[PDB]
Amino acid sequence: PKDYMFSGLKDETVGRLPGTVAGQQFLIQDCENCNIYIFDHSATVTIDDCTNCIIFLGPVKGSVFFRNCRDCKCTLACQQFRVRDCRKLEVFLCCATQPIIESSSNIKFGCFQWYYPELAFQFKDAGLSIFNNTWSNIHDFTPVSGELNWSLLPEDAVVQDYVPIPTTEELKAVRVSTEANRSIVPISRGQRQKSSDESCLVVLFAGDYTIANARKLIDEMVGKGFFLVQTKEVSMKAEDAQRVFREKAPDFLPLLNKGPVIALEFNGDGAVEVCQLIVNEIFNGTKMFVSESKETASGDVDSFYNFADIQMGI
Amino acid sequence: EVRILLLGLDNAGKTTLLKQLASEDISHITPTQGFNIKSVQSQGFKLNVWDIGGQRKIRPYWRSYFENTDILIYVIDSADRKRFEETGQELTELLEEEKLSCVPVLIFANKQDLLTAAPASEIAEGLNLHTIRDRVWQIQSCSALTGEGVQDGMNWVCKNV
Ligand SMILES: Nc1nc2c(ncn2[C@@H]2O[C@H](COP(=O)(O)OP(=O)(O)O)[C@@H](O)[C@H]2O)c(=O)[nH]1
Ligand code: ALF
Ligand SMILES: [Mg+2]
Repeated sequence: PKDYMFSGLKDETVGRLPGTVAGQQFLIQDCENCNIYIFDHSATVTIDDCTNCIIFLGPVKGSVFFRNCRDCKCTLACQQFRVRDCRKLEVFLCCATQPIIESSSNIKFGCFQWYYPELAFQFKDAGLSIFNNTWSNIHDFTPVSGELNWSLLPEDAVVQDYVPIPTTEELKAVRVSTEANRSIVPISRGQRQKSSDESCLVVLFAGDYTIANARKLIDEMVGKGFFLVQTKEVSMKAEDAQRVFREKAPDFLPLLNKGPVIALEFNGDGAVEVCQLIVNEIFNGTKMFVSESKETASGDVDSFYNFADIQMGI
Repeated sequence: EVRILLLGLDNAGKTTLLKQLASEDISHITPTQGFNIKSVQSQGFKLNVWDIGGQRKIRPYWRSYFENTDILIYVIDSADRKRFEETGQELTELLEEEKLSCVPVLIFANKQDLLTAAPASEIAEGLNLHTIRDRVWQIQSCSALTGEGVQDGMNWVCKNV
């Protein structure tokens, strides 16, 4: 009846183990100097009047809403991210939609970076795709001319320095890794400045080994010095395949009704050729789209996001 | 033919409700920056629904939509008790507005699927809805996510067109 809230706690470290929330709403209010770790999926979370807290939130099916919070450091995944009347928040975010802030200042964003064995199924239970993550494209309802109320955390920022893993006996059962190559959510650059104007689109089609294929390709591309810009998971209709893949579409049509496709955008000089070479070796026998050249790649990416934004949009 | 204005605080579930009405995908909804419009068929009527962003910052824009409104639908997040005072103030101010005189109001007590969700009867008492005497009104419990209760509210709407 509401051991689904943390309220009025001070100088404490508290949490919820997998299975103990199970998609219920969770509430956090009037906590100061607290470490809060909810290692389960939830319906929605509101955080009210919290100060100097460290918060991990497992996958949230609906919105996460921070109100009247200051100096909080957070790692969370959600459908919507909302901020009002907050100052000096630092969040490692996975958001299915466009994060918003309002009447807030010094709000910093990084990509979600976290793993534990239960986490993948929690994402599934919350209905959240690990590939639909727009964490860096913030909308500010109250901007101030010639200044910015939000920014992106340093790329070299160390997660343990912001949201350390718990050390209490009560929370030890949850075996956490903050390593980038174990993260359930792949680390995407989103809106970060790029060096290179070379992009590459990869489209993988639904199936039992597709998630693993995507992670392997990311690892290999990152291992060669390339960057994952963004990913997408969206259903493709025949017309969408024809739009993006052009003459290469007939090869992919039988695969569209399998389920949603998974798109990867890579960035860096040589990205297209290298991606082709990796795919040519390690995915022979598995159909997937890869941009033909750097001259057509940006078009591929833009056409993909074009239809994807329309279908996912209101 | 019927102009419906969809209002309520930010995060109440207005757009989720908008998509539920349109019989469209409910699982992926972005916060609304400006407004959305959709036309829906119900009981022989064509309902033009204006779904407006509800952030405190953009509530002054609400008045730009009042003219020719046939029905007001006001959405409350029943599981956000922290903001019951805020939503009460906004509703009270809305019903004082000259351009919305006599306009029937359906209050949707949304997110009833959630644990801390206050029942409609509790919300009606706390917001003193019985004192609304200048118009017809109804409170309807719902979950925009599942769709349950939504049709029941819309039946009242079509009755009071
Ligand atoms: N559990 C639950 N969540 C809901 C319901 N209606 C809306 N939501 C969620 O609440 C959040 C805000 O909804 P949204 O439609 O964007 O609110 P709006 O600003 O009023 O348009 C979203 O994450 C929705 O998925 C409901 O009935 N139940
Ligand atoms: F996302 Al809103 F009112 F907060 F549409
Ligand atoms: Mg909306």
